[PDB]
Amino acid sequence: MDEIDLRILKILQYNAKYSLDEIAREIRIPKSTLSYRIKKLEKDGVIKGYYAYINPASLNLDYIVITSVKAKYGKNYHVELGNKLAQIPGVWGVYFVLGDNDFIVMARYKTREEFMEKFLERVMSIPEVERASTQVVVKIIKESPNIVIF
Amino acid sequence: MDEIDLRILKILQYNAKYSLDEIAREIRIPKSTLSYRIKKLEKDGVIKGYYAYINPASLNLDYIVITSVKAKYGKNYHVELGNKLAQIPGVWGVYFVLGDNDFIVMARYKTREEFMEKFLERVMSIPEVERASTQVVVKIIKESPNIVIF
Amino acid sequence: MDEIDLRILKILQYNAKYSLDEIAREIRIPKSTLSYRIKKLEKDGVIKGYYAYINPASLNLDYIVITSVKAKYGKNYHVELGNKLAQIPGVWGVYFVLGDNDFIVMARYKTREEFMEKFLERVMSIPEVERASTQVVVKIIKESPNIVIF
Amino acid sequence: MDEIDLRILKILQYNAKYSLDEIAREIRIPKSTLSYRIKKLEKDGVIKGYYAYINPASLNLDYIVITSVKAKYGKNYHVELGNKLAQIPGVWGVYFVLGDNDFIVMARYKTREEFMEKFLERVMSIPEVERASTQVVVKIIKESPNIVIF
Amino acid sequence: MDEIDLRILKILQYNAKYSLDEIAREIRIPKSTLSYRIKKLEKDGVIKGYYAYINPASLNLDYIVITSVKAKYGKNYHVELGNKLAQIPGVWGVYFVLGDNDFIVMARYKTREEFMEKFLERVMSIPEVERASTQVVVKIIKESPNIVIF
Amino acid sequence: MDEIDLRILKILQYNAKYSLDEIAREIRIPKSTLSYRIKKLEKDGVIKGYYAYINPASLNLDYIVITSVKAKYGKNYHVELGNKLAQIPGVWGVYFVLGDNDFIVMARYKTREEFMEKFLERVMSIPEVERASTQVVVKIIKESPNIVIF
Amino acid sequence: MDEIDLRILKILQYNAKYSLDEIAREIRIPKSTLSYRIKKLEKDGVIKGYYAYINPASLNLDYIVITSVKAKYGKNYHVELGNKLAQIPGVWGVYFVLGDNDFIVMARYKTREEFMEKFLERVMSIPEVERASTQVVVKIIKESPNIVIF
Amino acid sequence: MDEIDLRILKILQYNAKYSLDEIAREIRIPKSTLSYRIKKLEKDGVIKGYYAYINPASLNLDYIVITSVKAKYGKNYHVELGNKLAQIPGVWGVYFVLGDNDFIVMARYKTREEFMEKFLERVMSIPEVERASTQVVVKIIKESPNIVIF
Ligand SMILES: NC(=O)CC[C@H](N)C(=O)O
Ligand SMILES: NC(=O)CC[C@H](N)C(=O)O
Ligand SMILES: NC(=O)CC[C@H](N)C(=O)O
Ligand SMILES: NC(=O)CC[C@H](N)C(=O)O
Ligand SMILES: NC(=O)CC[C@H](N)C(=O)O
Ligand SMILES: NC(=O)CC[C@H](N)C(=O)O
Ligand SMILES: NC(=O)CC[C@H](N)C(=O)O
Ligand SMILES: NC(=O)CC[C@H](N)C(=O)O
Ligand SMILES: [Mg+2]
Ligand SMILES: [Mg+2]
Ligand SMILES: [Mg+2]
Ligand SMILES: [Mg+2]
Ligand code: NA
Ligand code: NA
Ligand code: NA
Ligand code: NA
Ligand code: NA
Ligand code: NA
Ligand code: NA
Ligand code: NA
Ligand code: NA
Ligand code: NA
Ligand code: NA
Ligand code: NA
Ligand code: NA
Ligand code: NA
Ligand code: NA
Ligand code: NA
Ligand code: NA
Ligand code: NA
Ligand code: NA
Ligand code: NA
Repeated sequence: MDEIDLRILKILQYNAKYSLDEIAREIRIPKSTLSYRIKKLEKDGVIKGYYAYINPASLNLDYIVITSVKAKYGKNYHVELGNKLAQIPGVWGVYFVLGDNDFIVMARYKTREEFMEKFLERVMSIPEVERASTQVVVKIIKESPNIVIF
Repeated sequence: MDEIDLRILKILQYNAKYSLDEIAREIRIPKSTLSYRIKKLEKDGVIKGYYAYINPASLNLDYIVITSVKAKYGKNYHVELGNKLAQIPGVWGVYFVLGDNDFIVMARYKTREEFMEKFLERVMSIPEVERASTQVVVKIIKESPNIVIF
Repeated sequence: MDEIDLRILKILQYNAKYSLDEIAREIRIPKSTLSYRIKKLEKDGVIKGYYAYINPASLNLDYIVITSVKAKYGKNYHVELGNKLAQIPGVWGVYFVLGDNDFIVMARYKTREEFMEKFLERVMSIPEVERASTQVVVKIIKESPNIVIF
Repeated sequence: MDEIDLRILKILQYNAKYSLDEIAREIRIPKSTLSYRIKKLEKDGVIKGYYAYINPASLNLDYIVITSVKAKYGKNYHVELGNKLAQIPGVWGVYFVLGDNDFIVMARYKTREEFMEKFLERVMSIPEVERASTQVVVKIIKESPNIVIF
Repeated sequence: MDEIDLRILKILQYNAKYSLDEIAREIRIPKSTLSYRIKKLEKDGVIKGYYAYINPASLNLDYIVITSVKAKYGKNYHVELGNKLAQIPGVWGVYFVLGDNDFIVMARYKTREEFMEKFLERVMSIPEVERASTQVVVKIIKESPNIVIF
Repeated sequence: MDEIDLRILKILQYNAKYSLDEIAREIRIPKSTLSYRIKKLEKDGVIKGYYAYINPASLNLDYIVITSVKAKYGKNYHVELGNKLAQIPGVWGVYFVLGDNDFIVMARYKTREEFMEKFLERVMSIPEVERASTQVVVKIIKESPNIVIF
Repeated sequence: MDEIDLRILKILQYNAKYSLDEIAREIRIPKSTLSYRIKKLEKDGVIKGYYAYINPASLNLDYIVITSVKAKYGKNYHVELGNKLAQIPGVWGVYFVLGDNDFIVMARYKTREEFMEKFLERVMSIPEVERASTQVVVKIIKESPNIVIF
Repeated sequence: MDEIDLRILKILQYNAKYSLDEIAREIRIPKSTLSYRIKKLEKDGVIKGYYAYINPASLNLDYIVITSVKAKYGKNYHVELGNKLAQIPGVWGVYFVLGDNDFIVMARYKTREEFMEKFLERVMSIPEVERASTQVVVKIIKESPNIVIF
């Protein structure tokens, strides 16, 4: 990757539906090359794919939660718990972090009932779970994970 | 939105680079209509846009952090603090949550130094901040915010 | 339910011992209809019943407590613990809440001894209990659960 | 108050809509006396009033919260904060408790938006507030404050 | 007990080595009666005994600790743990309290080594102990348990 | 102090109302000497005094509390707060401890009302107080501060 | 040890590569004696050895951590856990402390990966571990353990 | 630095008082070269110096503490507090860490009194300090900061 690739990426991270001509015109390079570079980035694994950004509200996803989960120590409980949490429907993020040395789980549901049935009841039944604390998100100030180049 | 739109969205959320023919063939509808429905979803605000999914590692984003920030009470400190946190370079997520009644801030940096200079030093200088606790992410078990339809 | 029912309910929630004439005169409708509406609300389940509001002090209920109880994870411990807590004499409120992801238990006793014997000793013997923290209420600033329409 | 009054109260706390004949027949005393005793209890302040028990769901009160609020020390901040919390629409319970030496506030709202506008925004603007932690109630196992005699 | 007994007690709690004449002269009553009242208080259990107040420093008791101990729930673990803590040499106070719903243990030792061997090692070996937190006392602002009448 | 003084003290700490003959007979020394040693211990400050042990229940001291108080940093707030806490009627113990780096305050009152008026209201009005947490003692397993020699 | 030894030590703790002449000249004593005193201190165990102070950065030790580890109670779990933590490669400090009544573990690694593989995975597999909380060091303001004489 | 330098350093970190012949014989290289390499490491800053390892007990350093200090937010309070803590006599370690987002301070004193006068009183007077929590070290399982190569 070179400074040119970064300029290309800084555009595709925002709008992947731009025309090669408009892009090639903004970055100042042969539209034929731009196409090559983009294809190269895809193969090299820089660009993993293209996604449609769907508005969660449009899907009635009104019950947004961020849950900290502590796992019991020993055997391979920690790793096992992480993968179980990642396969729960509605869960889009699972991170293991230092400090609280636990898992931070991001999920979205349409309502409290759905959250209870699909997420909480499932989590409460996992023996390896030492403690879980769910924080209800009441305001999304910002959520642009797609922006990696500031 | 109808059951057909959901089927279309369940595809575009994963791969927006599919061909209309392959999509129209999977859902079983006139490629001409599919195109109309997709265009409608865009105008109605369901599909807000299309983004390229860039691998953070490819950008050397190795210092990933999740920080809880508590704001001092009174005046309009809470709302002000939220917007200040959202404009910090590297910060892609800001949520106000109940429980700890604070802000959960998601950010990514290439190194500790960059994190300190761009994020921490900035946060430590904000007077409205009562307390901040940063959790270093050492393992991303899952991060697929694009998946809204399970 | 219509705006008229709400006006009726806003009265019955405060004083269910009012005369139909005084009520019918305040809301401005045929006393015969008012009676019908009230009867309808009862059948439809809006009005579940009528209770006498007894002053706790009159019963020497001087030891008022609010206890947070955390349940151990696994099997069906959480649900089981909730129902056990609800059947303890003196306990009038049991809620499962997010944040501390535990149970908040409201109870009233005449003295510390009664609290110990009927509530605490019972709770300390429940194996599914991970931790319990009792907060002694020393001042009831307000307690009007009957007011649902402000 | 005597053992007879307690038997009367144990009935009125459950159903104040019983007939004097049915009550007088259950307790075994002159319906004329029962009426006197009940009237006496009202004047002596034992029976403060009669209320209609309205089902919160019937009013779409789906966002139920229990919030702990800590007040800053000094002057008369504590007492002032307590009364401010009690006058917030939707708040039916306010207790000052030992342990966390703070206020436990019970409130009900129809939705998150209403909760934010009427309760949280109001609380976040109170300078005397040191910290507030809201626990979202996701399950009401039991809520019978009217039962004072077990 | 009458106002006269309280005046007598308010003296004996401070200095039990006073002369009956000086006491009888301060309270204004027949030295013969004073003696009777004091004897009565002893039998009735008001005055449980007379102790010599020894200066802890004189005994090289330099390692003073206050430890909170949480017991595991179930069976009769709580009560058992309390009595075990009370029989540890050096422990003069054991209280079960609400809030942290645990035991507060007061002890005194000459040094850290003695504290470790006699108190901590013993406590760490008790299975019923869920958690223990020792606070080292570095300054005794006041310690007059003998004063019960202010 | 020698081994003989310790034997004398081990007796006086339990019962200072023993007869010199019984003591001299138990320790095996001239009653005349025993008297000298005891007098020496008093002057040297080992024995600070003799107190009557009064049963708190006999004084209706039913509301027993242990409160942790955190002081604000700066100036001489810490030292000042300590002395203010020690002069509150009902407070018999005040210790500054490490760990929570705060004050542990022991007090006794006859009732909740008295506790509120004499202790809590006073503490809540002290500006230097950052936070206070009161633990209600519901069971005194052991309280023998007089025993310094085990 | 005398005041002269302290002066010698105050030098050797900073720079053990000084010449006997320069040292003997600064302290004002026969270089032959200085040599004797130093040899005596070594045998008496005051000076345990001489070490080269290596700059951690020079070894790419960029992931510095301080971890609190709580051990389960009973048997000899506490002591066993302490020694296991001390034998983990990268761990240079292990202390058992009061307050949190746990272990504080100091370690250094070149990267997050190394930290995970050598330290965290190892710690997460220890059954005796109740909880562990790792604090990532982002700035070493001072680290001069060699200075014992200020 | 090469594999040879590491072998040299792995020796000097343990015993810098070895003879060049013994070292040159263990690593298998010209004693003349070894000397050059060591001199190079010193200039390049790898070896910052040589220190005498003094046994803290030999200096009566019996009161060992690890203190967490939280700084108030705003201005440049954080950085200022860090340097103030580093200049306190007895303090050998100061680290700013993530998680608790505060300072971890390592210090050693001969007694509690010295700790109070030199460390605690000083820290309690710093206005920028929000909270400080001192953990008394009662057992040093391991303290070998000099070992950087395992
Ligand atoms: N479109 C451009 O910017 C240049 C055109 C380029 N030569 C091509 O092959 O398309
Ligand atoms: N491609 C299809 O699935 C149908 C073709 C459609 N009639 C069109 O207008 O393209
Ligand atoms: N009481 C009223 O307000 C109107 C009387 C009504 N017509 C009835 O049937 O009783
Ligand atoms: N109803 C009863 O139980 C007795 C009647 C009673 N004598 C009256 O005055 O009504
Ligand atoms: N000593 C007094 O105060 C009065 C004496 C009292 N009459 C007695 O019997 O000793
Ligand atoms: N009472 C004793 O034990 C010995 C008596 C002692 N000789 C005295 O002077 O009293
Ligand atoms: N070097 C000195 O300071 C004095 C020399 C000393 N007489 C010796 O034996 O070396
Ligand atoms: N001492 C050795 O290992 C080799 C000696 C080396 N030739 C020197 O110059 O000292
Ligand atoms: Mg996307
Ligand atoms: Mg009622
Ligand atoms: Mg005494
Ligand atoms: Mg060294
Ligand atoms: Na969190
Ligand atoms: Na993991
Ligand atoms: Na939302
Ligand atoms: Na907000
Ligand atoms: Na990562
Ligand atoms: Na609570
Ligand atoms: Na439940
Ligand atoms: Na009350
Ligand atoms: Na109050
Ligand atoms: Na509900
Ligand atoms: Na405590
Ligand atoms: Na008990
Ligand atoms: Na002391
Ligand atoms: Na002090
Ligand atoms: Na008691
Ligand atoms: Na710590
Ligand atoms: Na140990
Ligand atoms: Na560093
Ligand atoms: Na800093
Ligand atoms: Na030590």
